[PDB]
Amino acid sequence: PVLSFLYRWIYDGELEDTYHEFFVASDPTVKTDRLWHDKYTLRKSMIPSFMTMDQSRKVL
Amino acid sequence: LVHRILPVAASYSAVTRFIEEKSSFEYGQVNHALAAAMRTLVKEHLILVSQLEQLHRQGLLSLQKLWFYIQPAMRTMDILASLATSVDKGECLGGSTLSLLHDRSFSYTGDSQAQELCLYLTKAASAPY
Repeated sequence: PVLSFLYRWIYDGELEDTYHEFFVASDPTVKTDRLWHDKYTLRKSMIPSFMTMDQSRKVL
Repeated sequence: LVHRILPVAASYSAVTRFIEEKSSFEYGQVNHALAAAMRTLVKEHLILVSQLEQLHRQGLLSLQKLWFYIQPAMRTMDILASLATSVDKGECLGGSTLSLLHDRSFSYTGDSQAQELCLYLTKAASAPY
């Protein structure tokens, strides 16, 4: 399931997680020009430990 | 131990009631084909009791063995009980009953047993629509 969510936001896709799980935790409320700067925090607490920080920061 | 096995019986008394009641003409046309394809999986459930029954004649069946034998049916019949109670709880007819099924088809994405069942109920139910 962890690697399920990471085969669409890594190719073509969106964060569907009714209950927060996948590390990328996008911000709603802003559909404006401010997203290539400010819409996608890397929730550090849900990066599974089999992924280094340097791999987790290219998927986003 | 018998109480441990009784839930599949409770999860059977509550599917066959759904297949008959939601088979009336009044319930749209997708609520129809939903129950009618939930009929291929009551076929499976009856035959396993029948073949197990022919095994008990030769005295080679035990209560523990039975409890072990009916594990798969404790699950398939149980998923059909949630789908039935949820279609009933919020009156679902038409486009609503084709959404609730697309919700369960994600509530499982890692089981790969309880998805193929939901993903067959969805492809079946959405031929009238």
